[PDB]
Amino acid sequence: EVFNATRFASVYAWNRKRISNCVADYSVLYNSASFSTFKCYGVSPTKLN
Amino acid sequence: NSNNLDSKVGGNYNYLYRLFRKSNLKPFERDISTEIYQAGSTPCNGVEG
Repeated sequence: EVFNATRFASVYAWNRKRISNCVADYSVLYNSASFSTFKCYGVSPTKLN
Repeated sequence: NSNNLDSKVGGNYNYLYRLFRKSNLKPFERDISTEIYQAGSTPCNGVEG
């Protein structure tokens, strides 16, 4: 609902959305190949799930 | 400390470390294989990217 959206705020006034009370599947996002840059700090991409 | 023994202007490219491995190690066990880690679910078959 937030990232399929067609509007992205300006960087100096960026949009922050809170996410809570749900289950997050990061592995399916990581497996999909349509993004050109992915990196993490403090955690490895394979373990978020 | 070995600042004047190995440290080379430009850096030492001959010293390598394994940042990625499929599974955890055993005590006093060595791994020398240079197989490309399949980080993603997509099989690479030895192709980097």
